[PDB]
Amino acid sequence: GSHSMRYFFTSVSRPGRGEPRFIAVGYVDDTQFVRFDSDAASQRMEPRAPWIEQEGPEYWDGETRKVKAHSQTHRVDLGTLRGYYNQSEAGSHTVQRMYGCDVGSDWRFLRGYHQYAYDGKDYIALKEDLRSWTAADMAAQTTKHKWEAAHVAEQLRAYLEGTCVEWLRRYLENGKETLQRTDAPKTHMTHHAVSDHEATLRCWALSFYPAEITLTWQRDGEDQTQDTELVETRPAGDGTFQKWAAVVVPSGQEQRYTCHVQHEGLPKPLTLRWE
Amino acid sequence: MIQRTPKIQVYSRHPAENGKSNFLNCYVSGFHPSDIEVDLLKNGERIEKVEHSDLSFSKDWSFYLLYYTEFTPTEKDEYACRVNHVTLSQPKIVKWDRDM
Amino acid sequence: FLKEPVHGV
Repeated sequence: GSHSMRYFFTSVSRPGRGEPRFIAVGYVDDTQFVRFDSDAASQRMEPRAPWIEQEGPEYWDGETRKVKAHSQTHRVDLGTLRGYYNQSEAGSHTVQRMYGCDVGSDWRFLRGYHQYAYDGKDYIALKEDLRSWTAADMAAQTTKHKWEAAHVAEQLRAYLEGTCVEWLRRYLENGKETLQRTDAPKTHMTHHAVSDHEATLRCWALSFYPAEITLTWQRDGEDQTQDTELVETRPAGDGTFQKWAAVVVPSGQEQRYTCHVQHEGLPKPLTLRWE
Repeated sequence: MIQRTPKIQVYSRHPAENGKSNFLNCYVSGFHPSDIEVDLLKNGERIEKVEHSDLSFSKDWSFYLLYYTEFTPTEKDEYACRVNHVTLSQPKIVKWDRDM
Repeated sequence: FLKEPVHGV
C-alpha cells in the first residue's frame, strides 16, 4: 500500500475574546497520532495514538516547540491577511494550512504538498514540482513573492521529500500493528419493506481500515449510481470505518441487484445479493 | 465568507443489540466555518458525558468532527443528534436508526 | 514530525 503523513492546522480569530484559537492534528493515513490545542491545559503536543506514546521526552519537547512556533506564525497570519484584505478587526476569520508527503508501495517519495486557505478559500499552494507556487489573488501574490525571496519552496522540498518520508517510515514500523494492518470490510445486507410494492436494500461495510472503499450497487450488472443513497465514510471511533449504500427496489426484484465492495483488505472484490 | 452546511450521520460503533453497551456517534462533516454546536440526546434529553474528536478538515477545506458517548441501546429508548451551525436557521435534529 | 522553520504570509 501507499502511505501518507499529513498535518492539519486551523487558526480562528476571536475578536475581543482573547488570542486566536490554534488547533493542530497530525495523521498517518487514516490514523490520528498527535494534537495541539491552544486552549488545552498542558500546552504541549499530546499523543492520540498508542504507538507514539513510546516517543521519548526530546521528541515531545521538539514537537511542542515547533507546534507553538506554527501557532504564533498563524496568530500573525490572521493580522496580515486582515491588512491585505482590508478587513474590519471586529470579525472572526479562519486560516487553514495543510502539508505532508505521500509514499508509494515501495515506501518511496511520491508527492509533497503545502496548502493554505483564508476563510475557506484557496490562498496559496505549493505545486507538485515543489519549485513553484499557485497564488489565488493579489494578496496571495504578495505572499508568493515573500516566500520566493525567503526561498521557502526549497526549504519545504527538503522537508517533504526527506524528513517527512523519513519519519513517515519510522512511524510505519513503529506502529506496524495498526498502521500496517489492512482490515477488510465486514459486509452484510438488510431488507426493509417501505410500502407494499417497494423495498429498501442496504449494503453494509463495517469495521474496515483503511478508510478507502468502493461500495457500489448494480442492477442486472449495470451500476445504479443515479438512484442509490450512499453515506460518506464515517469513523466508528475504534480505529475503523463504516459505510453504507442503499437502493430502493421494486418488491419481487431484489435478486437482480448486487452490492459490490472494493477494499485493500479483500483479496477479491465482494459481490453480495439478497437471497 | 464561504458557508458550507454540515452533513450529519447518527450511528452506533457496533451493530445495536439491546442490552449490550456501545458508542453512540454523531459524525458532522463538510461544514465551514468551524463554529458548530453538536449534542447527542436520549429521549429528547441532552447526553452530558459527550466527547469529540480533534478538529480536522478535508481536501476542500471543510471541517469534520466526531461526537461520541458510551451507551446501552434498548428497545424503547430514542437517541438523536442535534446540530447547530450558521448555515442552519434552526437546530437540525437527526434520529438514530439502528439500520441507518 | 513537524517542520521548522515556518514563515508567515
